[PDB]
Formats: sequence, structure tokens, C-alpha cells
Amino acid sequence: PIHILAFPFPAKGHINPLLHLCNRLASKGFKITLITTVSTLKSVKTSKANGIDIESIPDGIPQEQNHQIITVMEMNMELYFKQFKASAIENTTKLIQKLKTKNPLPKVLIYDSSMPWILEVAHEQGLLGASFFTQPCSVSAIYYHMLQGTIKLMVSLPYLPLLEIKDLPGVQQFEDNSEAVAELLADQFSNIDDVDYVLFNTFDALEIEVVNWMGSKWPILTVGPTAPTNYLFETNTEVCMKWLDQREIDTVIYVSFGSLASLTEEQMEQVSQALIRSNCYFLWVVREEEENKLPKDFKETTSKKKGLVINWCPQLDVLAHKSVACFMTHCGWNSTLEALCSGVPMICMPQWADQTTNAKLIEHVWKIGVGVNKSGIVKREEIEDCIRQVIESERGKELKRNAIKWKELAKEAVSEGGSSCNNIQEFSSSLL
Ligand SMILES: O=c1ccn([C@@H]2O[C@H](COP(=O)(O)OP(=O)(O)O[C@H]3O[C@H](CO)[C@@H](O)[C@H](O)[C@H]3O)[C@@H](O)[C@H]2O)c(=O)[nH]1
Repeated sequence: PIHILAFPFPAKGHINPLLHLCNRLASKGFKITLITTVSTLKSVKTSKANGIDIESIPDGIPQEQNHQIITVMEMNMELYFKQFKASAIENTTKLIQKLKTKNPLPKVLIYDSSMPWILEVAHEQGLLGASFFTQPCSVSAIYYHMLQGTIKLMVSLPYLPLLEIKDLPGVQQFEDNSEAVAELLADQFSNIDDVDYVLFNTFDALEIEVVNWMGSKWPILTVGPTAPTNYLFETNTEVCMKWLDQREIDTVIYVSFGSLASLTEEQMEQVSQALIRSNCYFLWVVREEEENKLPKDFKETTSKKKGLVINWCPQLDVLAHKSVACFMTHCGWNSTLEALCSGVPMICMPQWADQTTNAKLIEHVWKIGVGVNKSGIVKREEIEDCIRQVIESERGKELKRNAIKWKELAKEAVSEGGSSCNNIQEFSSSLL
């Protein structure tokens, strides 16, 4: 078989979409080796069934308690991203040298678009290099314009809706890391003309004009959603799906702020009271390190009547469940795309980076969500109003119909003859 190496950035919103692409490629007969940091591997709980080799490299940055890579990295982003980069260059080189003692020999390296310098490692090692963008073409275009200097982070950019300042990717939220973060985002396009394959986790129908514009510059391959319609980490699948199977159609608010965003105790309380004083069933993912900021008896007592509070869930299976009526989300791109492809309208509570832009696209372009309005805390009353809008109002019925329409276009994209299916086949055939 042809041997593909895959190197996501060490965060779940980067690992997961690449993992799903890898599972698709493995189904077509390719051998896959997934490259993870030690810290990522510590959280991997199931891997046997996917048949993918997992090889680990050092973190390359300090190990601070049991915190995640980006958490440590945020203490000093400019220094620690550079340390992560230098260590990853050296250790991916060493790992490829070792893999070259085994058959089948590696032939291609799919790497996260946020680590463009991995292209030089792939080419030095005689491999093809494929840059895998985990953000939509619309937001990625902003980073391209940042690299060209057309914009520095009302705003008008080619083939995007008119944006308010709050709609731009949120780099200011990173405080003394804002400048480093803006440079790393722009740098995704620094070597794009030398990449062997440019892959985006999106589908053409979702952003026709920006994809077309992008394609006028470089051959790009839209391959999304890579997610099927599955997990490396603990997802508490049995507890979650049995609770959802007890819920009636269209009754559950799914609530998640993803793998990284952490709300203050003050914000947690407003979300908590909003969910309670709404009278809806809710499944709220509160990561284990964030639990201690919940109200005193929320998890054990107050949420017991209508809520399931869980430290992680099988999000693809949850969003596919008929009981789910809407998705209160931080609007990370994976959650955004997974909800659209599942036909689930959202309540948008973006926190930083591309989430702000994603929320604007959700509400104003794809029209499958509403956005909370901050006061900078989002108040329980605002959340409750958004819940009624989606759950009870005529508008929410329109958002749901729009979400089902996108689900159908996404199904077509990944089915035989669809744009993403065609592009994955073109990629596979090229490797052959
Ligand atoms: O209980 C859960 C919650 C989430 N997920 C999955 O976790 C991932 C979350 O990804 P995402 O929605 O993209 O949010 P983040 O966790 O914040 O990660 C991303 O946040 C931004 C998304 O665009 C990007 O900068 C990067 O891809 C990455 O940092 C998705 O695959 C989810 O399906 C679960 O499986 N179970």
C-alpha cells in the first residue's frame, strides 16, 4: 500500500478533522501513520480499531501539570511556538528516518496548515507535502489577505460579507500573544505555491465564490466534511447516547464550547441559570478541568431534572441524534461544519480566533443560527431569548429548514459524484 503520514497540530480541533480524513483514506487501502505529541498521546484512549499506526514525538515545550499544549503555549506564544516548531522539525525528521527502515516506505506527509515549515521537512525527506486547512476557505482568505498586507488585525474583503470589527478573527483576545497569533495565521500562506496539495475541510457549495477565487490562484482540493456524515479520546458514548434515546425529537439543547475555550465562573453561572430557567433538556459538555467553575450544586443536583453534564461526548453521534433541537456552540469550525452537515441550527457564542467570523457566517450567510449579544458578559436573559428564538419562534423553524438544506448539500458533496468525493479521489489517484 501507499503510506501516508499525517501530522496535525496538537489540539483536538486539528487532530479530529485530520483523523477523519485518514480514516477515509485508510478505507481506500492507504496505510496511515499518525504523528502525535507525547501530551496528545496521554489523552488517547482508543486506537486499536482504526488500524492506524500512532507514532509520538516530544512536545518540544514545557510540561506544566496536566495542561494541554496550547495552554502551555499561551504562557509565551512567540517563544513556545518557535520551540514547538524547532523540536517538531527535528523530531519529525528523526521519525521519518526511522519509518524509512520499514515497508511500506512513506510517500506523502499531510500536515496541518498552521505548520507550513513542515513542507521543507517533507521535501527534504523525498515526500510529497499536503497542507491541510482546518478552517473554511472564507476565514482562511482573511489570513491570506493579512499576509499580502491588504488588512492588518466596517471591513470589506473579496467574496466575504461586509464585516463589523467584532466579526474579524479574534486575535486581540490573546492579549500579549495577539501579534504572534496574527503572524502564525498569516504564515499559513507563506509557501502555498510550493505545496504539492492544498486541502480544505469544506465543500464547494458552502462557499462557492471564495472557493472559486481561491482556485483561480492555486489548485485547491475541498475535501470536507472529513467527518463521517470515529474518536481517539474518551467520549462517554454509552452514557450520552442512552440519555439522548430517552429524549423526544427536537427537545434537547446541546451545549459545548469545544476543547480549548474556558469561560469564567461568572459566565458559567449565566449559562447555567439560562439553561435551568429555560425549561429544556440539555446536554452540556463541561471539560473536567472546567467543572470546578460550575455553580456549587449544578452538576450533582440542579441539573439532574433536565440536564446531562458530561466532560466529553461523542459529538458526531450527538449532533446526529433526532432529539437535539439546537446547538449552543463557541463556533469552532469543526463544530460549525458538523452541525450544518447534521442539520442542527445553532446559538452562537464565539470566544476568539476564527469563532467570531464563523458566527457571522452562521447567522448571516448560511442562516442556520443566531448570535448572543454581549453586555463583556453574556447574560442569562440574552441566552434565554436565543433559546426561544430557535426552539419556539417561527424564525427557528426557518433556521432548521436552512440547516436541513445544508445537510443535503453536504451529503451530496461527500457522495459519489460530489465535489468533495471527486477531490478525495483526485488526491488518491494523484498519489497512485
Ligand atoms: O464533547 C465533545 C466536544 C467536541 N468534540 C469534538 O471537538 C472538536 C472541537 O473542534 P472545534 O469545534 O473546531 O473547536 P476547538 O476545540 O476550539 O478547536 C479549534 O478551534 C478553531 C476551530 O476553527 C480552530 O482555530 C482550530 O481548528 C482549533 O483550535 C470537534 O471535532 C468536536 O466534534 C467532541 O468529540 N466531543
